[PDB]
Amino acid sequence: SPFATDLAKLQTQIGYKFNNINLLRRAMTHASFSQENNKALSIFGTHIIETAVSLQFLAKDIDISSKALGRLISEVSNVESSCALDGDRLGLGKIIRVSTKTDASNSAILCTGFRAIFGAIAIDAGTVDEAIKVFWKVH
Amino acid sequence: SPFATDLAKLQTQIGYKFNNINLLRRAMTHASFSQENNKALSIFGTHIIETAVSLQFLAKDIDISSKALGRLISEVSNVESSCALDGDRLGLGKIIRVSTKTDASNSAILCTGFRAIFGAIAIDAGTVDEAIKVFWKVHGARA
Repeated sequence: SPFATDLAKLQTQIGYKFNNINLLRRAMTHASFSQENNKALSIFGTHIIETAVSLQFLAKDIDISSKALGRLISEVSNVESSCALDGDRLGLGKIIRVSTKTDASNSAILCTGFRAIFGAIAIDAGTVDEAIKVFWKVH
Repeated sequence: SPFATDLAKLQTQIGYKFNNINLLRRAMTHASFSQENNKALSIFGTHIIETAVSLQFLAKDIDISSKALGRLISEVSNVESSCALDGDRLGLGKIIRVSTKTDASNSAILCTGFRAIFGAIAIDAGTVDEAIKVFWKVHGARA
């Protein structure tokens, strides 16, 4: 299937090879395509990205303000100005399964599929730091 | 000093030995006490717990609805019903350094100190997985 090959190329881009590719198949399935989708995985990926951002800037400037850390988290967590860009770099608009009524180039669809990738790695690898590593060198 | 002794007992109770203990000292310092406080580490610890709760439920039930996962995250991160009773069980009410004039409630002071523990654990260990493992033990010993 054309879907099985696009997943193999995406695993080589992000740098992680899945043990159960159904976690990645579900990560690319939008809510408009099936009830089995990535809404729950994207919520997981949101907190993984929030944790990865907090880990870098706190291990870099421990005396940072709480008001400064929150703005950095909110900027990297911006759907259109950062989240969708990292999904467009990986070409998720050609991989995400959306209904024929839905347009896959939507930034919201891109950001959801991007966050769902890291929620799928943490479950497939049994560790969150692995998903934190893959977020960097990709962002 | 009574503060360093309460910190030594604190590390024993949670099961993690800090390398740089000034990270733990920073977590037990409220904003009203000093500018080297735990408000930044509190934000880190919040997202660590949100990830710890998300991983444990999504591993058991992959078909969990996003609405259910959100309610379960809010139940564990509750300021007055969860993130406080965990902090008061550890005895942080006598370990957290607070000023006499403080605008935050005792529930917020205990929660901020409880959350900031895991933010300093990850910075001290260099791995977020270690903080997730320690939280599952501290919270698991009560709920």
